Amino acid sequence: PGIGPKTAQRLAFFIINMPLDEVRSLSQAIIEAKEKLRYCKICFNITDKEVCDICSDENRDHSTICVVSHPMDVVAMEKVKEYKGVYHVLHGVISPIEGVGPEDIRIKELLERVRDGSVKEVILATNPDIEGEATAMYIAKLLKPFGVKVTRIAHGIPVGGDLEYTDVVTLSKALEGRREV
Amino acid sequence: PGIGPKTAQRLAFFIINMPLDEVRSLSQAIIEAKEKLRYCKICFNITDKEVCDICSDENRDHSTICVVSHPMDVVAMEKVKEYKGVYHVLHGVISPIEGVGPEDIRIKELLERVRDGSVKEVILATNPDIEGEATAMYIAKLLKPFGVKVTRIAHGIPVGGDLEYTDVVTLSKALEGRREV
Ligand SMILES: [Zn+2]
Ligand SMILES: [Zn+2]
Repeated sequence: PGIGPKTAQRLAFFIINMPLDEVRSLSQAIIEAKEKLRYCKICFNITDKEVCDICSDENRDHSTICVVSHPMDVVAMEKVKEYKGVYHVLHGVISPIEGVGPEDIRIKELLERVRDGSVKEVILATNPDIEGEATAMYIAKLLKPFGVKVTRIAHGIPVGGDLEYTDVVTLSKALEGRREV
Repeated sequence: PGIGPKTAQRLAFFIINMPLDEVRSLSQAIIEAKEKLRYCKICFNITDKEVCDICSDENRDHSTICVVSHPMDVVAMEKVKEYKGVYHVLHGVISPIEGVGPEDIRIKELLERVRDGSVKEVILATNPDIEGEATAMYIAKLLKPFGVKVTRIAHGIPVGGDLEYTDVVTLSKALEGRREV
């Protein structure tokens, strides 16, 4: 079980409630996963190829990057179809409380992506909670010295909800409502 | 497959970052988990032995039973670090809406802990909503006859929320202030 402590506990709870046939399916799924899935060379989203079909799609706006904590959040933003840009998946947020610093989440590679002056906007779409907002805060500040417009998906997402389980209606609105700095 | 939206995500993360050899080990583990996993003979919490690791610790105050609806709920009362007693997991609540009665949750078991055996207090930690309250009431009505001091978690997730989703400080406080009867 090469798996983290709090996650093992969750699988245990899940597994005990699930029928035999699904347990088998999970165990097959896990193997399939291990060999089909990859991190994208470019956005670090979960995909099945070296480059995700969003990044490999030269019909998209590569000059606008949407930064999300997780792959699911790519999924949520892709239910608008109003967004034509590309993404960056952080794979976490900055959380002192869990010993996850900026060096442990994909911040350096976002930075490397702004080197070639090719990036025009970076939209920050982490959660409206404290770790979400603070991660946003840091990134804004890290990219300031460079030539890049940085915006923050507006309020429209409630107290502490998830960018990821938010309905296409309110997301669209918050993406349109982007504040600068 | 069988797995919650967030959990699936961290799982996939681990899979992608361990060696194939270990992923194969892991698949076998999942099925093995399903063979081993079980409800505690005493509290009905999720465990791999006949008796859970808390019911089996003799340090713990087996006289005070904290009554909870779900395993994750124990998990949350375990971030207390004041609480020293044992639990009972009901596995849900009396719920007129979903048609679940007293017979369908571990209430009887809770009584043949207080009847057969030596108990000095029951802390009712079901949720604060109608369902949680009715459950609590129903139990307190059934534990009247025996001596036991029966108290109730007071001042919980203002909502609307669940116990399993609350602050350590908040719980610590709600616990410190349990009132009878
Ligand atoms: Zn990509
Ligand atoms: Zn037990």
